Amino acid sequence: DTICVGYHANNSTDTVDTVLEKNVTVTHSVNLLEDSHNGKLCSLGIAPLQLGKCNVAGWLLGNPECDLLLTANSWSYIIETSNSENGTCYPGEFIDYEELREQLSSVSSFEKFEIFPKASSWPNHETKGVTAACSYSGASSFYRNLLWITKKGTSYPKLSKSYTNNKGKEVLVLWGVHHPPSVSEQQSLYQNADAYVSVGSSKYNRRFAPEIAARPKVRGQAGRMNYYWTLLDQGDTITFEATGNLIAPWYAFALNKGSDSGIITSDAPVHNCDTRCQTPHGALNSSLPFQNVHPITIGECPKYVKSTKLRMATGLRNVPSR
Amino acid sequence: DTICVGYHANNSTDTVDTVLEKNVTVTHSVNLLEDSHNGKLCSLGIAPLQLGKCNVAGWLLGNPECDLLLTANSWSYIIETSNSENGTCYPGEFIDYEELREQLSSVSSFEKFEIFPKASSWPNHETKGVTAACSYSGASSFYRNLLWITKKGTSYPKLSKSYTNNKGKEVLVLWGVHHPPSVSEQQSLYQNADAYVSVGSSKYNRRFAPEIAARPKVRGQAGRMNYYWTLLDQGDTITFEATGNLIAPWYAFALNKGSDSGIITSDAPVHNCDTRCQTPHGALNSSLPFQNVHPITIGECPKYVKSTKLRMATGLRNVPSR
Amino acid sequence: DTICVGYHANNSTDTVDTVLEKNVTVTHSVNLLEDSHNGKLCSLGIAPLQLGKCNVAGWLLGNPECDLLLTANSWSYIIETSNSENGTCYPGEFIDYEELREQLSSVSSFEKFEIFPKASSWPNHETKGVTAACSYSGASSFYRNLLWITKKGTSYPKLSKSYTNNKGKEVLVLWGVHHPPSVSEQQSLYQNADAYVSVGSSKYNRRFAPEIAARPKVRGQAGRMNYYWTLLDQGDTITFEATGNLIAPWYAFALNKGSDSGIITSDAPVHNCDTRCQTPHGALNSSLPFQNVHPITIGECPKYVKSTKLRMATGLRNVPSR
Amino acid sequence: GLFGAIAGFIEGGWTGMIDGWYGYHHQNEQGSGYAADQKSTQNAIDGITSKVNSVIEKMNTQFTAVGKEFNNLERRIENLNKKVDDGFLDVWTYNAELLVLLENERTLDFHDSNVRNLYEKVKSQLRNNAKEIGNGCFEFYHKCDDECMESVKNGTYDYP
Amino acid sequence: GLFGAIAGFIEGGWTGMIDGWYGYHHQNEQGSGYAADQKSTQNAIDGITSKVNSVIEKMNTQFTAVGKEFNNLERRIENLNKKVDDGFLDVWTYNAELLVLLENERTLDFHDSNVRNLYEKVKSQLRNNAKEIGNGCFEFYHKCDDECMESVKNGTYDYP
Amino acid sequence: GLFGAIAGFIEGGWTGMIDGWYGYHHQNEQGSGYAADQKSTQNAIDGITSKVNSVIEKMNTQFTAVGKEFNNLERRIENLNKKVDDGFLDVWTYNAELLVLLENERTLDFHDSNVRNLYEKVKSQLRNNAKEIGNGCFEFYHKCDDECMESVKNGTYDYP
Ligand SMILES: CC(=O)N[C@H]1[C@H]([C@H](O)[C@H](O)CO)O[C@@](O)(C(=O)O)C[C@@H]1O
Repeated sequence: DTICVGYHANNSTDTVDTVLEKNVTVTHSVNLLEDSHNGKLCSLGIAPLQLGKCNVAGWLLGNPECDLLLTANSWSYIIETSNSENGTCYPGEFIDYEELREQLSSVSSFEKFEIFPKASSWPNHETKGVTAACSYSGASSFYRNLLWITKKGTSYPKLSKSYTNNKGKEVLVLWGVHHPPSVSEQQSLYQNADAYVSVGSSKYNRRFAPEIAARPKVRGQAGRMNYYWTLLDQGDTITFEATGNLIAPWYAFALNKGSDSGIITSDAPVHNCDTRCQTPHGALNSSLPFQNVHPITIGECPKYVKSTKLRMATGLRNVPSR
Repeated sequence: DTICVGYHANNSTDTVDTVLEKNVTVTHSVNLLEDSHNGKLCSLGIAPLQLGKCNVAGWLLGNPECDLLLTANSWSYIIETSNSENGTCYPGEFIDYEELREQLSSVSSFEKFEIFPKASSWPNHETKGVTAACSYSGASSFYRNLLWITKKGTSYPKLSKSYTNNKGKEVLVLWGVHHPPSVSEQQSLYQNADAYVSVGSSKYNRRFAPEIAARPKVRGQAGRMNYYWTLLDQGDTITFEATGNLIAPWYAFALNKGSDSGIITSDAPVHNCDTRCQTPHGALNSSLPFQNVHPITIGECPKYVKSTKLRMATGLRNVPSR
Repeated sequence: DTICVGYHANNSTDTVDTVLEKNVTVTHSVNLLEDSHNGKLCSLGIAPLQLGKCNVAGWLLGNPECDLLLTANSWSYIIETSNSENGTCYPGEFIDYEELREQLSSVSSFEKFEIFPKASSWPNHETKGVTAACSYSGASSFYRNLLWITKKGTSYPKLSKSYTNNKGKEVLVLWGVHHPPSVSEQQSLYQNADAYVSVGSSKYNRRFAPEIAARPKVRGQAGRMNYYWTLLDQGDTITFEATGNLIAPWYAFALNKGSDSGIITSDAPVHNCDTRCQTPHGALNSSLPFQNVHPITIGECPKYVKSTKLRMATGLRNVPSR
Repeated sequence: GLFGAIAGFIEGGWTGMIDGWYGYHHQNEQGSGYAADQKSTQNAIDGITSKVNSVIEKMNTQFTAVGKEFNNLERRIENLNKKVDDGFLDVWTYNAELLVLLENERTLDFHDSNVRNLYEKVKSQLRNNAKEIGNGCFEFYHKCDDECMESVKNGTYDYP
Repeated sequence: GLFGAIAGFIEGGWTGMIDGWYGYHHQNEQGSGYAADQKSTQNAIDGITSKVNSVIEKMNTQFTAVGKEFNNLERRIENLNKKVDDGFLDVWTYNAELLVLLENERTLDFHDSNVRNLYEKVKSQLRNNAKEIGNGCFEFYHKCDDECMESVKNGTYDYP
Repeated sequence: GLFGAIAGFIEGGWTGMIDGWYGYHHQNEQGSGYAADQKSTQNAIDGITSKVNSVIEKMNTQFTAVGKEFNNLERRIENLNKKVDDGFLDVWTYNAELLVLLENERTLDFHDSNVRNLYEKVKSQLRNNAKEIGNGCFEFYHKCDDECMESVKNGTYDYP
């Protein structure tokens, strides 16, 4: 009579690597590497802002092609697609743009309001400020959130308007400065050859001069437009003074910044699934320590790794030998 | 007769975690995690600079509230407290401020000297430059290290003074540029509406214009003041030319920069104890590899870690058996 | 008759460290730490650009001391020596210099061409722009790639020249702006006291004013020169307009940027050996995981480590006990 | 293979022992068959579970956006960023690869140890009442009924 | 428990053995009592000390200020900084937690090994001059006086 | 020393055994001499080779320029850079130092285990046909010619 001691075996074909031996068949294992994704762009508890055919610049400024958009309430991150070109339609430089994009990437409250009403605020001045560069349905137009103020028949008087923040949030105010191509175009638009634009608040003071200079045509315009912004604190007061070249604020935004986030560029479909970790190709259902899906992620993510297999034995060496 | 083999046991209640088992009682162990601090702010061999009711700006410029301070000789790091508000008293922007703070965070020699004596250097000009914004004991005053040069009854002649560095160290020179709120105030202060301030040395050349612009009152002042600085090399020569708006250097600093360091913000008491590692809550008596006291430290520090226990067995499994 | 079981021993004196015991003699081992170098500066597949007595600025601008250089075809990294001082000979600031150095550190095609021929492009203006600061063989000269345009006897007419990029590569265009020390020197050089320089392309628009200011002499010059650059896109068109102070482009460079790289500073000899990893002291023949040769490297490098020994046992504990 | 039992002196495994990791065979005049040793199997199951949890869950994870956007005059700071990302890539890839390799070796050796230990627990009880016939088997000198086998498995054997 | 001695076939520890980690008991007609084995205890004390020193002291440490100050238009570079700090936090926290766990397993197993090895050093000397009565005890077939016990502890026993 | 064979109950090594890591001695009336055990030596050579390859080659490596150049008004971002470089220095130095230390311990113990296992493979075959005379030697009770030694080495011995 005989009792024997022995161990389990099964039909498992799970295979793991050890330090002494490769391709060792074991009876049980777990995967430590997340190597697949959702195919979808998801929420982080909250949903992402989709810009679609626009980009942050075009959205904020009110590019005429972005009318069919305005969906802001609150978002966890911004999504831009490969079709995101309608932004700055009048050629020029958007100052501190990457910085603004980063600070606007996650907002917890966001409401557009009329900072300076087109109608009532600019007597003594104009309102035919449109351009073929910024056109809607064939006709020449302009940014919806900015006002191209011009001279009222032969005279551009020193303008001065102010705004006091009473929204009980930060207010994001954008504006522009026009740079004509020639010294005579500076005349026919704003009369005063010696012109200046001055913005001022508690922590913002800048003056701008018209940088009149010959340059190539971009979108049919040899002129340029510089876009500026600032975050107006609660109770503070921004002030605009100008003798020409001021592309004034028409709409501003009152917002509550959460903590920063990021912008993802992807043509993946947006859905209502929820995730703790988002990548451009899709969301990671991840509670595993490591992933090889994508290095650039937003959220609480497994560590990006260049592995293709990280299988961890839990069982014993599978030796059926029969 | 017999002989047995066996191992030690004791009344130890030390408990460590292993990879296979949690809460294992062992006979001997050591702690690898530093989890407590000094309660005090210490030296690094050398003592810290305490600014108290002032901040770096107020200290350097000579805010009138910082008279009861001047304790500079040499220091290993700067300490600011939650009571550190008296700095820039006349509203304005201190240019490249964070940069200067970083470079000034550890200095091995630091002596204040009169770069341009108030008395002798500015004939043809004024010396009633005070403001209710920068007041001492109720009366209007001004920064102790800067001179508010104004017009001598109806005339501000082009001023030009120079300084050659012969201290055999770097000299830190600060100055200001005043920006009046209106075009008429530019007149009553400095006469010349077309005014400029020009600083120049071997590696510094800048011109400044008065950015005259309407803006809100800060500390009762609608005007602004921009603060500038530079590190004058040994043997070099900085030169000041102006037709108005120059808030001139009165005192400068001659210094020897060691290696950089940092600024800590803390209301903890300063003592004479010595440490190799300093955190805002206190110093780490640390020779252990890891700490969980505070992520932001100055010195040679244990690695910050989010653990709450890293106890390492040195003894065996404790099996006393009663 | 006997049979014994036993293990190998030999005359090995290899010694490794374990976790329990130090200095353990073993029969076989491998070194995991690369601790020596080539003594030489090598190629990365491709050879490095050596500047020798010049630096990037002096090279690009055409410092008169860099004539015996021009060896550009394509390179994997730039080498500067401790003898690399002839760069900016006329005192002034080279704008965004570190940035340009980084982007120029590895180029895959690089050809100099005459952007604006000295002879034909500037009628109505001068060509006696030399200086003792930039001298060759004792005589006063000037940068080979820049043209010091001055007034043609009593008159500096508004100049305007353009260039369209047709190289089918990016074109690097450099230019300068002269800042006279006095208001009268501004006169005798460029007549017009009110002068401006304007550069413009599809993504570059800037205006410059002469910052006329008293300052110390550097290399016998109280004037300054600011150097600027830009990367002109294919098909784009840069445009220069000026009424004085323009130190015009004479030669520009058409290039193909590979991926970025770095600049190494070293007096080590350049050879034709090949390497995957380059350090200032020499190349690492490295396929080992760690090195302690130098922290700052270019290429695919073993991880820099502060160890002095990382010997890994492969054999058993050696006990030759004969 | 560090303890010479699994794939060693016990040459193979039992696909017939379906109810656990380590166990016994036994052969009577009342029949034969497999039986898992519950104590050691459960202990291993517990240990290995703790191991897997430790590797999976001691990993701390911070909310991070990772992506950065820099303009064409911020190339240096863009490359600093790339250096950071690439640095952590190298660190995590290596220590992950080697962590699995090392823990895998340790796990298999752990199982090997449990089989040797179980084999020795039997050897120790039986003493000279059975003969070690190799391959993990003991042949009784006496007659071993079901209750008696159960005693050896219980660890209750009791006989000089 | 990897070598089945500590908490295994030697069921418990001796609070009575105060002068070392591993040792002997012994019982005579001249009395009884504990005694530590100095060689292995000292070897273990040495090994474990080297272990602790290695973990504590191979840690390289650079003077670093850590804190950074960025203004409200440098948010991107402020977050790069946060990314660096947070990255190292994740690396150090994980590799520290697992380093302790792993080394702890190894240390306990090391002690277990030393007990089994000591037990075998005795077994090997005594051979069939004593009977293994289990629980780490040998019962002599002959009569073993103090000098003789001392020889077994010495490793000097000498008798077929 | 974790398995008590190398430097333990087998007191020394053979400089005479040149053709492998583990092996036998043997003494006949036909002579004597050394011979390596090919199976275990080759297995060890293979295992240790995989170990060295793993450590050397699982290391991922990115093309990187490392050096950065910042001007004297970019001190903060220069120090962030220094922080990154110094941070990785600390991480790599520590985990490299300890990796070698830990793997070195494991390697030596691996060799020790292979010797104990080989010794046991012999002991197990010979059973009571030889006597364990200590120091890794067995003395045959019968007469063992060259073909017979070869059988013990083969693992083919065959005799109660
Ligand atoms: C006066 C005005 O507001 N806009 C005019 C602009 C601007 O003169 C240029 O953009 C200045 O550079 O020019 C147009 O040819 C255009 O965009 O179609 C006509 C348009 O009416």
